[PDB]
Amino acid sequence: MEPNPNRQPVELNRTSLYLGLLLILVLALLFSSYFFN
Amino acid sequence: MEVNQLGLIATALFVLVPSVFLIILYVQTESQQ
Amino acid sequence: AGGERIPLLFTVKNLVASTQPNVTSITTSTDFKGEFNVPSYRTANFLDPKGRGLASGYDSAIALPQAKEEELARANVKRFSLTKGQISLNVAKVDGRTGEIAGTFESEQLSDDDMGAHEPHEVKIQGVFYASIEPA
Amino acid sequence: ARRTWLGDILRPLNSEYGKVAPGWGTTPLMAVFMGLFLVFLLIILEIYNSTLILDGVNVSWKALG
Amino acid sequence: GLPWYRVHTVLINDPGRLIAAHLMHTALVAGWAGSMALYELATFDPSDPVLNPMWRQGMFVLPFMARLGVTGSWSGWSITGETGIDPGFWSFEGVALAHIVLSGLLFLAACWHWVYWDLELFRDPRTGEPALDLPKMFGIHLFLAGLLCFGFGAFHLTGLFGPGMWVSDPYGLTGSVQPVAPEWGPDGFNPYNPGGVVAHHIAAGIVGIIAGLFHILVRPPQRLYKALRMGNIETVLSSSIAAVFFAAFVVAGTMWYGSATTPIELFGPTRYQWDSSYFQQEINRRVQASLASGATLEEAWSAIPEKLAFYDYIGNNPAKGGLFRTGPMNKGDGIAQAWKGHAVFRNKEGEELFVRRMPAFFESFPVILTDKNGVVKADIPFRRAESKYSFEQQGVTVSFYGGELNGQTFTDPPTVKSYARKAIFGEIFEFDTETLNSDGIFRTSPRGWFTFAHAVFALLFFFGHIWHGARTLFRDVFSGIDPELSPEQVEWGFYQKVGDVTTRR
Amino acid sequence: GLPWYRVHTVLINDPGRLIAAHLMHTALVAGWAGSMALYELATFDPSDPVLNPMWRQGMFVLPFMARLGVTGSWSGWSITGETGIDPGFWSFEGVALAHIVLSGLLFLAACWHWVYWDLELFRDPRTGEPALDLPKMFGIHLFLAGLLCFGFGAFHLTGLFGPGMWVSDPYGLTGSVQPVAPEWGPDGFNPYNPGGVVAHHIAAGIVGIIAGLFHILVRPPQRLYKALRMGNIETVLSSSIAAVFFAAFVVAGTMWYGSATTPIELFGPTRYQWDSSYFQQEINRRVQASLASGATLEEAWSAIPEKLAFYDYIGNNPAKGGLFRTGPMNKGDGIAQAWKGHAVFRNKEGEELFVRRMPAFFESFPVILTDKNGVVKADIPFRRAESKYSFEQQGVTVSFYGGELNGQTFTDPPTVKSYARKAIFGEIFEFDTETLNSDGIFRTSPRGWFTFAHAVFALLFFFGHIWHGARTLFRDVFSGIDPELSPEQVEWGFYQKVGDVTTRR
Amino acid sequence: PLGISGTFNFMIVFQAEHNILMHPFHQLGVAGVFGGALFCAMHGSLVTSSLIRETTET
Amino acid sequence: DIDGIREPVSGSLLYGNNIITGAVVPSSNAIGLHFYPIWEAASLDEWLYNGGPYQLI
Ligand code: CLA
Ligand code: CLA
Ligand code: CLA
Ligand code: CLA
Ligand code: CLA
Ligand code: CLA
Ligand code: CLA
Ligand code: CLA
Ligand SMILES: CC1=C(/C=C/C(C)=C/C=C/C(C)=C/C=C/C=C(C)/C=C/C=C(C)/C=C/C2=C(C)CCCC2(C)C)C(C)(C)CCC1
Ligand SMILES: CC1=C(/C=C/C(C)=C/C=C/C(C)=C/C=C/C=C(C)/C=C/C=C(C)/C=C/C2=C(C)CCCC2(C)C)C(C)(C)CCC1
Ligand SMILES: CCCCCCCCCCCCCCCCCC(=O)O
Repeated sequence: MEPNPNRQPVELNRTSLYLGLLLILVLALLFSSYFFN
Repeated sequence: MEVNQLGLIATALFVLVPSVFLIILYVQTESQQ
Repeated sequence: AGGERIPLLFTVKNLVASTQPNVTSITTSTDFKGEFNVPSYRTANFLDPKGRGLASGYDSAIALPQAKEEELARANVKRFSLTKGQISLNVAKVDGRTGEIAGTFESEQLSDDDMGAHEPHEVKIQGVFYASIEPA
Repeated sequence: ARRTWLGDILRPLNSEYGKVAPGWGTTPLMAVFMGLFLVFLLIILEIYNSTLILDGVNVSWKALG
Repeated sequence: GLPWYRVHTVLINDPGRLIAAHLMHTALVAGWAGSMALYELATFDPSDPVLNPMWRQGMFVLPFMARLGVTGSWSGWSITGETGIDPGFWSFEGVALAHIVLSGLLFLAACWHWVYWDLELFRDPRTGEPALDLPKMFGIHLFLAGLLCFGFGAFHLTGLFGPGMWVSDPYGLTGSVQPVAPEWGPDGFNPYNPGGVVAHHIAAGIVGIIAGLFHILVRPPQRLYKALRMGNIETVLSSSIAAVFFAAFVVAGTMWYGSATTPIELFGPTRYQWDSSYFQQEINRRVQASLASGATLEEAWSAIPEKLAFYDYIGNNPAKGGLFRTGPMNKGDGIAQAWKGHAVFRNKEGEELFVRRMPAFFESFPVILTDKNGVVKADIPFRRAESKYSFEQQGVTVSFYGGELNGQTFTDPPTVKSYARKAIFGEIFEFDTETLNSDGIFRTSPRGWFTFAHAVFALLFFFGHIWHGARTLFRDVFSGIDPELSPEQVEWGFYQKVGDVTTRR
Repeated sequence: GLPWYRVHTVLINDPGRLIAAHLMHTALVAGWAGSMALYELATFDPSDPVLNPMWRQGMFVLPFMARLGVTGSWSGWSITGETGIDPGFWSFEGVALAHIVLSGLLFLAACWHWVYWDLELFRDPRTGEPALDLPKMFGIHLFLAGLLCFGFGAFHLTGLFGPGMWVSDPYGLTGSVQPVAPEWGPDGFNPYNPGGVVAHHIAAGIVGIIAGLFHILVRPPQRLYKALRMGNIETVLSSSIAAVFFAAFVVAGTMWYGSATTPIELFGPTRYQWDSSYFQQEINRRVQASLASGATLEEAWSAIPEKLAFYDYIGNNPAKGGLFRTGPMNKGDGIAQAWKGHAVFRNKEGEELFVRRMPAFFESFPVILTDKNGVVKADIPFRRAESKYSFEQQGVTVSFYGGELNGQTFTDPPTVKSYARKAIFGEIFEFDTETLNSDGIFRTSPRGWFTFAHAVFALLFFFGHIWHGARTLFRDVFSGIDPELSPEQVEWGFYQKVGDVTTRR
Repeated sequence: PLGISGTFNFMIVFQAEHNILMHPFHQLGVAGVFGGALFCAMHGSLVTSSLIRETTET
Repeated sequence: DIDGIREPVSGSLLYGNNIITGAVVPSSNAIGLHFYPIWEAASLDEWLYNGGPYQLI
């Protein structure tokens, strides 16, 4: 049985890394006050 | 202050889990090219 | 239900049980009612899991050297209860030949209080009894 | 592809990919059932809303007796 | 490579790994169910279903097991308070265990389908390409849905072969699992009639069988096949999401308004029962009745079951919570211990006075005592200097009938005010705040939490519907519009009919 | 590629990025010291240098600032108890700020050297290869180390231009920062003579300056250059680790045993002061003197300072802790509030009895009272059935002198028994257990934690020395032995000298 | 017992009732496992030490 | 003391504020529109109580 032809590489460029890390850290900054309550 | 004690673990995982996810994806992108 | 285990010293120690007055014979309507002592479920040498006891053992919580003792006094100070129970014996079968009787019983007593550590429960016990009477 | 016993049994159930009835087919009949179902949801909604009030239908907890 | 937000599209043309993924999802959801129940069993206190029911304890899945007949524990308790029962294997624990075993079995099947993805069943016999005859699959699955739906109603809910479901009186005092017979009349559409739930599943089950049979034998019209791209699995995702968010809005509403399937002994009262004084009406009804037949005040109120009094108290109103006030309601006002009794206030002239009750909108509310006509006769003033109506000036006293303070009267103004500040919440209870280290602030119930999550998820799945619907109908331009789109096609007047090149002028 | 445990070897032939790596490590460390100090200020209670000194509060870096002359905060308190004091910039807060700023400048330096790694300075003019002249660098760095060592002793420690260092009396009552003269005599080598610390730095600094000069001017002989592989930077790593773990064992030693650099007012008592009853002896001397001058028992014991009694208590013995008993000592026995007084026990015959003290080995210890001869006279028995020495049988009383209980006598056996159980710990103190929610179990002091960490670290660094020492001397075969190694070199009898082919037959 | 602390309990009670430490079969067991650990490290170290160069340093 | 009424408002994290509630608090009403640099205060202690940093920032 052949290997699966539907597989694909996945990518995240550096700029998307910086964008996503900013998103997560600012979201944590906003909700943390509410988690500690 | 008398804050909810699980707030710390909530906040730590809230940061760590999705950040690690992004870092995993970025580094394996770089070792491709 | 829920998983709570209730130990008890099921006992008739020092039983004194009496019939109604003017009993010319024991019949299948004869009732005895009496009371017994219920000593502590553990006796004085029993050591608890941290080595504390009444007649032996540590007299304090040695694992917490500088804790305030006042919070622990009820656990540190073992106490020996003695309480009373009540029992009914209802004769429902008599072999007037042999002097054998048989019937049911109900008793009420208290359960283990763990040498004063917690409050006992009320227990009601039911069952059957047999006795043989001999001229003394 | 790999054949299996269960595969061969189920086979005809996944064998008519693409088959259509011609033209509009049962579309008019579907439209009727859609219409009936709209009216029926309307009633159900307006009963819950107390905009449709019906005899012996008391929309309150007191309909548990 | 693929962007991160598209990793799962590798399954679009791979029915076997699509099944593998769906199995893993189903494994995870069932696993959750089993984990959630175990955590709840380990934290649930079954010892008082009157003043510490499951819905005060932050219980979420326990009420859904109870709703359909699972009411006891292997440990010997039942949620109805009966003790020494033997549930058999279908205890809370056994239900939890089955979902975990099911989870493990789904996990293994997922592995098998992921490795052996290339099954001939998934190939179109004419072209050798993977293909799923989605119209016929719909008919098969719909036929199955209808069998299950019908059986659920015909056997489980009736008690014919099954336990029935939770039913209760209108005041949630005596609920239990009973078989329910169908209501075939128009009151079967009454959301508060449990017989309608039975009839629905029977009739709808039969319609589903018939519709299923139709959709297995009758092919889709070509017009419709073309319109809805019935060769594209994503059209099914688009319509499926739409049905899912429809269902989600419905279950949120019936949870919030109440219906036969959201009984208050499993989920708590609704806010509307506070708005309309639903339990307070009933309580007064009984005191009047006790009085008419000559009982004393102490007697009339002592006859009031605590369970009913506890519903007439705003701390159980699901609209008194907050988003980040977490945990069980007990964590806020405490673990209710006893009804203190019904507080009656009187001024120095013997007139009875009535505390104005807090409306759900208000975090805080002033203490205002009115007479039976609604005229203000006492309050607790803010500015003291021009106070007309103070408890001190008006001689207000509080007397208790029934409950733990029955037959007690208080006259010292600070004590009387203290009870008047609680009377705005409805009936007055004694709470244990030490055990949970309760902070004193009202939390919402499971009815509230469930409604919030499901209303929110619904709205979000509407966006999913719009996104995947768009993707289906505009598949051809996903990656961009035609680089040879000619300007005559988008400029006005060239074609009579917009976009149709055969209508040139 | 590279194994995970070798990633950092990319720096071996890259002096610029090595410097960058080292700058970054340096920034991390200064950053830590500033962070650590701020956390300790945010949590330090300065209000009681007697019964709540720093070493009771888990302060770790606070004493190293105190040790060298930083003693005050910008908020106007000092650790010597003096209020209303202007420390200038070099307060605890200013020192922390400085390390944070320094950390940030080193961070930027590291980015610069990382980016501009290819500097011509790091390349050998002869061959154009990256080269570091390590003999010359050593001389340079030794000379600088000597200058700093000398100046630190000549100016900071003497007070010529600088504050001096923590000095105290032999019982840790009156410590403070004072200039210290050098002790040039043989007592300079006495670890308890502070003047030796000064003299050490002056002379050692001078020696370093000369040695550094020799090492800048005189090339190493070919013999040693080959034997020690001085063209290979890993040789420096190997010898450096060795000097490091050597140094780490010494500071662990001097911290455990005590020295002029590890004062008890900053780090707590040593265990050996408990073992020899060092403080108990002195307290007794003072008492025996007062009674000589004709004061009463109350008067003689009331003259003992709280500070001195607090040292005669096993809760401050650093050898009484546990590895996972975490936090400050106040978290164990609580926050010391007052001396209760010296407890004197007597039997019914009026003879005075002495509680035998707990040795540090013992987690728990029986209560045994002996007379002045050490004959057992009273105890708390385990088995009571055949006790002869119970307090009830012997009429044991307790009377207090000094402290909060001065002049009180307790006669009921339960009370006498609780004070006898505390008398095994030494002097009895009133503690606050509520504030920190203390659990009653002894912790160790910063003296113990410092000693543990450095002795562990020293031992591991030994393995680092062996590792990099072997990699230096065996670099040629680090990847494996020579694939064409003849048996004649490794088998017996061929060569007259092992591993020398010239000695064949 | 099937536990970590229960194992130690079993070990301690054993020593008290049998002086297992003074029993030569246990002494042979300690030689067995000490020596087995020794020869384990010895063999590993000796083979590792004489690996033929087949790779580079990276 | 933002409002000059000797009623200090706590604004910083270490004095019991979180991210949402924290603030650098405006300078005292007793100062009005007067310039209040550091060197116009008897001490940093005074400057801090009266809202000095708001003006600087
Ligand atoms: C004798 C036959 C019989 C009987 C007695 C019933 C009885 C019942 N049916 Mg069933 N039914 C039957 C046959 C029968 N059915 C058949 C043959 C079918 C066809 C297969 C169905 C299909 C069916 C459906 C699809 C539904 C019912 C529902 C119900 C219940 C109505 C009460 C209720 O709470 O509605 C409450 C529900 C409504 C009032 C519908 C509201 C519709 C919303 C408002 C539409 C708009 C949503 C929109 C996307 C949101 C927009 C934004 C919004 C936030 C503002 C009741 C148990 C309803 C139900 O399950 O309720 C839980 C329901 O939704 N029935
Ligand atoms: C439908 C889902 C659902 C519902 C309604 C409940 C409801 C409840 N649970 Mg349950 N639970 C669930 C799922 C659910 N649970 C799941 C999936 C888990 C596993 C994690 C649990 C685990 C669990 C435990 C362990 C406990 C509960 C408990 C409770 C009770 C209190 C809940 C609470 O305080 O929430 C408060 C909730 C919040 C404050 C959540 C807010 C959501 C955040 C802010 C959203 C983040 C925003 C996001 C980043 C958006 C930005 C995106 C944008 C940038 C693009 C209540 C009955 C508790 C209880 O009382 O049990 C006895 C309890 O201890 N639950
Ligand atoms: C049954 C529901 C369902 C299913 C099967 C899919 C399936 C798909 N979506 Mg759709 N979608 C849905 C609901 C659904 N969606 C809903 C409700 C929304 C609105 C929120 C969307 C919005 C949406 C967008 C905007 C896009 C898709 C895309 C896709 C495709 C790629 C997804 C992917 O790789 O994600 C990868 C995602 C991750 C790796 C991580 C996401 C993590 C999120 C932020 C939080 C985690 C949630 C948590 C783990 C568990 C869920 C909790 C609760 C829902 C139960 C795939 C066919 C993509 C597409 O079209 O590509 C062609 C795309 O761009 N979806
Ligand atoms: C008049 C001049 C003068 C004076 C008064 C001093 C005074 C002092 N010197 Mg300095 N010294 C001087 C000149 C002077 N020095 C000069 C000119 C040099 C040459 C540059 C040095 C080099 C020097 C060194 C290298 C050391 C001192 C140390 C000391 C202190 C000794 C007291 C002590 O605590 O030792 C305690 C130290 C020891 C007793 C030596 C430890 C030896 C151990 C046993 C080595 C073996 C450890 C081994 C690796 C592992 C252990 C195995 C196992 C137990 C774990 C004291 C402050 C010592 C010090 O600073 O200690 C704090 C020290 O280590 N001196
Ligand atoms: C720039 C100057 C400077 C100054 C004045 C200070 C000052 C201080 N630091 Mg900071 N520090 C600095 C740079 C500086 N630091 C840098 C660059 C770093 C990062 C590496 C740190 C990291 C740091 C930490 C991690 C800590 C301090 C601490 C302290 C305080 C106590 C210092 C102490 O006990 O040293 C004691 C130092 C020694 C005992 C070193 C002795 C040298 C040994 C013996 C090596 C000898 C080998 C030598 C080559 C051979 C010489 C031969 C001889 C013949 C000449 C003090 C306020 C402590 C504190 O309280 O912080 C809050 C603390 O814990 N500092
Ligand atoms: C911190 C002080 C220090 C250090 C690190 C060095 C380092 C060095 N010296 Mg310099 N030197 C110094 C001070 C120092 N020197 C001083 C004060 C003088 C007097 C002016 C000199 C005079 C001098 C000369 C004259 C020469 C050097 C040389 C050298 C180099 C080679 C050393 C060698 O072959 O060691 C060999 C030693 C070893 C390989 C390892 C020894 C390990 C010991 C023995 C272990 C002991 C363990 C034991 C258990 C612990 C003790 C127990 C306790 C009871 C005592 C090296 C760079 C040589 C060189 O190349 O010059 C350029 C050289 O020719 N030095
Ligand atoms: C030289 C190192 C050192 C030392 C001696 C101290 C000492 C102290 N600290 Mg400081 N601390 C340090 C470094 C150090 N700290 C660092 C680097 C940080 C930053 C994280 C801190 C942060 C810090 C805080 C935040 C606090 C302290 C506090 C304290 C005090 C109590 C510590 C305690 O309860 O320990 C508990 C220690 C342990 C439980 C030891 C854990 C070791 C385990 C066994 C891990 C190792 C296992 C390993 C994975 C095995 C794998 C092997 C593998 C190869 C097979 C004490 C005076 C406390 C205090 O009182 O503050 C005022 C406090 O609150 N410290
Ligand atoms: C001054 C100290 C020092 C320095 C500069 C080095 C430098 C180096 N070591 Mg040596 N080493 C040291 C101390 C040191 N070591 C000590 C003390 C030990 C004994 C434990 C060793 C044992 C050792 C071995 C066994 C090996 C090296 C190797 C190496 C090289 C590669 C390191 C690497 O890629 O790690 C990469 C490491 C990681 C990605 C993560 C490691 C995580 C560790 C286990 C825990 C993290 C600790 C944490 C950050 C806090 C540190 C606290 C600190 C105070 C101790 C590099 C030249 C390797 C080599 O020879 O390459 C050819 C190798 O095989 N080292
Ligand atoms: C294999 C096997 C087995 C086993 C199994 C198991 C053991 C299972 C488990 C399972 C489980 C145990 C599972 C669980 C799961 C869980 C989950 C899946 C969860 C989820 C979650 C989430 C998703 C969440 C989310 C969130 C958050 C976090 C926040 C808030 C909001 C929300 C809700 C969104 C058996 C033996 C049976 C059999 C054989 C085989
Ligand atoms: C840039 C800049 C700046 C800034 C800076 C900063 C802000 C920094 C900071 C920094 C810091 C803030 C740092 C920190 C660090 C820390 C550390 C480095 C830590 C460490 C840790 C560790 C390593 C640990 C370990 C361990 C554990 C965890 C457990 C137990 C055991 C042990 C101890 C081992 C400034 C403005 C100034 C200037 C300009 C520029
Ligand atoms: C600010 C009020 C007090 C006066 C400050 C005195 C002047 C600054 C002293 C700073 C002490 C650091 C000197 C030791 C640093 C050694 C030199 C170095 O290695 O970089």
